[PDB]
This record gives sequence, structure tokens and C-alpha cells, in this order.
Amino acid sequence: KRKSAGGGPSRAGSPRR
Amino acid sequence: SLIDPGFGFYKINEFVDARDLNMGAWFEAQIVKVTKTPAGGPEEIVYHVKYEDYPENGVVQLRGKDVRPRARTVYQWRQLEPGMIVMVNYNPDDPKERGYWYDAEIQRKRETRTQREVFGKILLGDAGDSLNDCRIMFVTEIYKIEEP
Amino acid sequence: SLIDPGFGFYKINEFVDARDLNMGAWFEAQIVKVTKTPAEDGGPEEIVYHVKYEDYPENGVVQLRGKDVRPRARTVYQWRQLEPGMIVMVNYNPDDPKERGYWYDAEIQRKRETRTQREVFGKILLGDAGDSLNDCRIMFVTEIYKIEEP
Amino acid sequence: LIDPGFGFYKINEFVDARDLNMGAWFEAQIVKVTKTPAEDGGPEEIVYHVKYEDYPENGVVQLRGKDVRPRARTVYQWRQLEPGMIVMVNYNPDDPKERGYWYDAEIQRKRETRTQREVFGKILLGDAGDSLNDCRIMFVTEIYKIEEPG
Repeated sequence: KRKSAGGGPSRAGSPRR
Repeated sequence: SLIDPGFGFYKINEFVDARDLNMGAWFEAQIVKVTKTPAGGPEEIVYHVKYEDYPENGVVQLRGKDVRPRARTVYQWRQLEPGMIVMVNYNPDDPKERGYWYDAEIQRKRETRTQREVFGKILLGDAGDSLNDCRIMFVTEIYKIEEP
Repeated sequence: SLIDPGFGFYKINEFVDARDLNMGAWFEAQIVKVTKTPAEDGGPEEIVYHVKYEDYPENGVVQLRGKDVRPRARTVYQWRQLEPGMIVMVNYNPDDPKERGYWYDAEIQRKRETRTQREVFGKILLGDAGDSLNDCRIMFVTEIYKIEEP
Repeated sequence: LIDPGFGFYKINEFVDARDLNMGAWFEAQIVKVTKTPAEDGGPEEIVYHVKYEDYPENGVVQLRGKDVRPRARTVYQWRQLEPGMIVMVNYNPDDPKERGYWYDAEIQRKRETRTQREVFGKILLGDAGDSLNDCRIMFVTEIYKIEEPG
């Protein structure tokens, strides 16, 4: 497993987009 | 992962829809922080959000009325009826063109020379006055508004 | 375990890396569904990969094109393998460059050895609309990954 | 000391010998030197039979050339330590802040802090898969030159 810092991805699912 | 601030409807890192106060339309957003502010009576919740596609606008403080679970369900034509409050894509400046996502009160629907048409009152919240008798150009992309 | 939908490069339940379009950073993900969509130019059908992020279920399911999905990174380069011009996956923090951050593709621009340490500098590729960052010092030179292809 | 006629050491010569079970280096003595039998298809290799000075209970152990070398004699001065050098250090895999055994290591970085001179490296614990990056070498005045046979 990669070591990471910070948060998660900026985009979540959005059906309209 | 989500983090529970201990109060309010939304978790830290939860993805939501949030109103643009500078436009009135609704944008994909994410909860950053949740706080309370003095009222005189019940403390009011402040949801601090960031907008997914507008990092340049940083973190913005919103009240609960300007945050809701993200839109996910489209209406079928047969489901649309006058009086319903729904979320539509509309452009106040170039009304025939794509714009952004506004709440709307459906006023009339009809089929004109084989084309389905929907008209309604566009709502801006408190970003400005409502726009009456607007033609909603994108009738296959009308969304259910979710609640907490 | 892995289910082949019959099209696309990835199996259902396959563990992959997925790129976030705004950030340019790659995250551990899992294929949940694969669909097809017409090409805009009448070419081959385009494949859509529906993924969930392993550590970020709050993101839901995100739909990505092939450019933003690849097999899970697994091989680290030895120092002697690193050369200017290679495109590799590195860890970098654009806001706090000395610290651990996210996983980005980078073009290696320069490597050198000083009296204190080995150093690698690279061009960090950001989001679709984001510009590249030039001459970024990659702080984790023993954690530079090979980019996998299908 | 009797010369067996081939190989790099004499009978009863003192050497450093690798422990094949945990990868560290130990003071040993050459007791016998032979060649591998050719009966099973080779290849013909020189076999160094050693006994380990502090571990007589391990008996006589048969080692290949790569597992034997002349006794470490020379400690590096700080100025002489550079990234990429393969050196012998004292390190404890189980208790990394403590005194352990003598392992080969690749120096990766060194630095003076306001508190202390510090060295980090990759401890070569056995085969290539069994290596550990960015280990702090706790005894920086005891880093030895590795000697070559002959």
C-alpha cells in the first residue's frame, strides 16, 4: 500500500454532470 | 471517510449540493467544517463548504437552507406536474442555452408540434428575485430535490 | 473474483488507480461497473469505467474514461533506472512541497547526487484544466512508481 | 597458515562470514576449503567451511565466496560517507533504535541537525526483496568499509 497524505479526491459522483 | 461533527445534518467530507450565494444556482460541494453561531435563542448551525469545481472560491459559510443532499434522480415526463419544485438547467442571460442548476416551480407543461415543453418560475433563493414564465429548455434533465 | 464484462480493459472488482480530474492525483480504486457510450466522431464506442475509491466511500461512484484509470501501481524504480524524460508516478504536495502529499504523474527533469542525498526534480502534471508545475523537487525518491498500462 | 591451493583464504585465517539465516555478518575462521562435487551437474564452486567465533554451537558451516570476506578493519570518517556507498553498519531490525547485528547497507542520506549527525540507508537484510529503505543508522561512528577478497 502507498503512503499518502492529505485528503481524498475532489470530485464525487454527480448524475447531472 | 466521513467525520461526525456531533451536530447538524452533514458529516465532515460529505458531498452535497450547495447554493451559490452570488448566483442562486446549485453546485456540487463538500462539507469542510461545521460550527455554531449565537442567534436571541437557539444556536444556529453554520455549514462551511467548498465547491468541487471552484477551488478558487475557497471555503464558504452557508446556513442549512443553502445545503442539501446531492441531486441524483431525474423525473420522467409523466411525473412532471404544475406546482412541483424541481431542479432545472437554465441560463437567465441566454435563455435558449445551457446555464446552471436552479430550483423552479413548474407552472405549465405541454406538447407542441411533437416537442415536449415545460415552463416555470425560476427561483434564486435570496440571491435575487424570481424569474417568472421561463421556458425550461432541457426537459429530459429535470431533477428531484433531495432533503436531509 | 474478477468478472470480465466482455469489453474494456478492467474486470468488475478489479483494483485499479483512478485519477481525479480536478486534481490530477491518482487514488486507489475499484471497478464497480463498465458501460459503453457512443463516440462523438463516429469512431469506436467509448468505454466508461465506474469506480469507487477504496478509502473514500463518501465520493460515491465516479465515472471515468480510460485515460483516468490504470492498473494499480506496484513496482518502484531503483535509482539507476531514473532518467530525465521518463513519465513516472511520484508523491508530491503542491501546497506544502517539503511534505508528503498526493500521487501525481511527473516527467523527470533532472537527477543529481549531492554530498547529503540523491535528488530528483520533475514536471508535475496536474488536473485537466491545471497547468503543470516545473522543477518540482520530489522528496520521496525511493517511492517513485512505474506507471502500468493495460 | 596452510594454503589449500585455490580460493582467497588460508586454513585458520580469520574472516567475516554471513549468517545465511538472518543475513548479518560475523567473525569466523576458515577451517576447510573445497570444491562442489561435479557429479550432479555443477557448476564447480569454491566452498569455504567456516566456524563462527562466538557461535561454536552452529558448528562448521559451508559458505560460497559471496558469503565470506576479509575482516572489517576500517571505519569511515563522516566526510567519507556518501549516498550510494555500500557499507557495513550495526542495526537491529527488531528494535531499530538499539544495538543489533552487522548488516550491509546502502547509504541514502546524511545530515547534520542542530542535535546530531545522522545517517539513513537501505539495510540489506537478505535477498533484494528483503531490504528496508530509509532506516536510521544509529551508530554513525561505526560504519565500516567492506573489504574485498585478496
